[PDB]
Amino acid sequence: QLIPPLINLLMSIEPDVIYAGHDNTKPDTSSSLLTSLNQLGERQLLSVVKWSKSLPGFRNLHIDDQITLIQYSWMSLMVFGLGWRSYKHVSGQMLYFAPDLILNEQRMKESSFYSLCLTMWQIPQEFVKLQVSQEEFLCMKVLLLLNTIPLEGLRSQTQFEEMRSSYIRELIKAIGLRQKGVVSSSQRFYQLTKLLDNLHDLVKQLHLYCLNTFIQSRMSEVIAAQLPKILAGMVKPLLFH
Amino acid sequence: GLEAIIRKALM
Ligand SMILES: CC(=O)O[C@]1(C(C)=O)CC[C@H]2[C@@H]3CCC4=CC(=O)CCC4=C3[C@@H](c3ccc(N(C)C)cc3)C[C@@]21C
Repeated sequence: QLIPPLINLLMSIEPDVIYAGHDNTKPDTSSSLLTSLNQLGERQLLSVVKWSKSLPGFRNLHIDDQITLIQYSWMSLMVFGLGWRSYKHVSGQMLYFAPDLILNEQRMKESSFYSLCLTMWQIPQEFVKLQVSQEEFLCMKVLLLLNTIPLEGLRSQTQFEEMRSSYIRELIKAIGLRQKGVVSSSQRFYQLTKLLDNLHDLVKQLHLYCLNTFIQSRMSEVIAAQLPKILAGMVKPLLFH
Repeated sequence: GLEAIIRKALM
């Protein structure tokens, strides 16, 4: 019938359209395309922060926990959002970074980062195969913000665990909206959470690309800074399987 | 300088 209140609340705090400030009425160069993406990334970061403060439970956490979670989640959140837009607007056939920045297959190949494109393109394809709902996407997204904590843990550890548990229950409610039956629901939950778990690996790849693209545009200080985001055993991932 | 930006944005 109706949509659960929390999920409806999630829909209403979804960030509105963010343009890249890209001119499509003129051919792109390797310089302008990368410049457009960085500008979009900066704008999307401020949006992630603004979105997190409207998230029930997030403000209860110590300011230091809030910072940490965003540091360990911005990449995942950005590529997951890209996955959703590409899925909804163009059936996952191309990368919908923004309304004024859509990369089709032929353009991805001509670029100097087709490999990265194929990696990111994995998500929209998965959304198509699973036929993910908006309600499911919204709950999964919050779970990404709460999927990695430091080895020592957080200051508001108990408050965090409770928040994580609430959104897990919400995802189950989202699934229940269409999956009627305990066997089908259980099977759906496994598929969606398996997808969430796989993002831990995929995101390390994106961080490496970012680190390698930096090196190419320009020493041990730079390496050491990003290492914790590409290497295993540095942080504590929260896996469902 | 992301940590700084994230912190200022949160406040
Ligand atoms: C081709 C390439 O190498 O891109 C990257 C690079 C230049 O190394 C590698 C992965 C990229 C990354 C993937 C996810 C993403 C999704 C979007 O809907 C807009 C920006 C966006 C970016 C870009 C982005 C993201 C965030 C930020 N900031 C400032 C937080 C800046 C740029 C540029 C990144 C990092």
